[PDB]
Amino acid sequence: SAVYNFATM
Amino acid sequence: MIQKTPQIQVYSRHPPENGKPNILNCYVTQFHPPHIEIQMLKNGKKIPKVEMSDMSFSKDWSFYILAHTEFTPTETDTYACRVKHDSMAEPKTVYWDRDM
Amino acid sequence: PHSMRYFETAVSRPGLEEPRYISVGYVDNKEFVRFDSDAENPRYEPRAPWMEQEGPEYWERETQKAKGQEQWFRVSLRNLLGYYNQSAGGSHTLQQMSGCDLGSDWRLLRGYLQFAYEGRDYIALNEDLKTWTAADMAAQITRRKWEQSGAAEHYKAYLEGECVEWLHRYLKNGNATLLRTDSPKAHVTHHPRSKGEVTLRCWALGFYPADITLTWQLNGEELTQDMELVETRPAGDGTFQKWASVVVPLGKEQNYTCRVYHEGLPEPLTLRW
Repeated sequence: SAVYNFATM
Repeated sequence: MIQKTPQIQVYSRHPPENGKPNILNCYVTQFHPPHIEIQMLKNGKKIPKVEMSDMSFSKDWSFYILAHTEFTPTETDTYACRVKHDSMAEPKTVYWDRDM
Repeated sequence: PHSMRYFETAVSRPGLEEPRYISVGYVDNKEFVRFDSDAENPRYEPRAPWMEQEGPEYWERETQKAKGQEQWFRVSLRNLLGYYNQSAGGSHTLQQMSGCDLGSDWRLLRGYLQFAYEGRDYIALNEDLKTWTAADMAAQITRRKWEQSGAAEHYKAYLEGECVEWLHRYLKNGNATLLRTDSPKAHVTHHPRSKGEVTLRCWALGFYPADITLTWQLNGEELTQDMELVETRPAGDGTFQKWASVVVPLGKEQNYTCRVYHEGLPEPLTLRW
């Protein structure tokens, strides 16, 4: 299952 | 400041057989940025329809890719791989050597 | 010692084109999924036969996640141009490695979440899945930002949960395929590469997985004092090739032995010219 990033950089 | 010098390896999939068909591979590796231009020459003459594999990168972040096309060895019919990368001041051209 | 990894990449070039986003998934170093924004119909795709066991809803759910990562990357890419006061004129690359390691006991051993900018380490979730390590001044900005929003707990949740749960699933449907092998078919060539000297080349072809070990040895200790060994390489058909040679005095060629180590091979291979 692919990760879903949080706060952008 | 965004790169690393590409490594090239030209070779046929199946052991080279004069006249007999065969696939020429150009394995480019150790490069970054992932912008690269690869050509396969047949007597200095660019070879059309040259397949590009899907790109991928190692845990050291550099990318690798497999350029490839169908060919056929023949005593004097010379082949090669030509690469241009924003990491080298000039394109690198490596020639196939059936014994490698 | 299983593992799951998602290698994502975003690259921007000058032009009206949005950056190219690429995501490759790995189960035990074997590619099983992949998404490329440059495709006619951007959608995660099966790259291992055991993944076709998954239904349409799985592929949609993943494609949507890709869609969002693509925006997260193109946005992040712009913030970094800012942080680094870079000129919008060249190209730039943003990379991420994510996933988790498992012991054969199905037990989680470690989580991974790190990023690279222009090919250099940028920011990384430490092994405690709580603190960050920032490479440079720019990264300090992202570190501060992810600390205040509590980013780590989020990725931490993926690493100890989703990553572990889904990796068990794949291993379960794919152990069949995963455990497979293709024995290397070795042989040795003779090349007059000198006078009073010759070059023997040992070959290992059509093997799989890529792991393999070749050795030379004029009966006794091994040879590394003149042995050449190219990097293992793909045949293009799913298997790989590799070779190693050594200079030998003409007439003794037949006296050198080559050993090939691969696990698809019931035992080590021994070969002579």
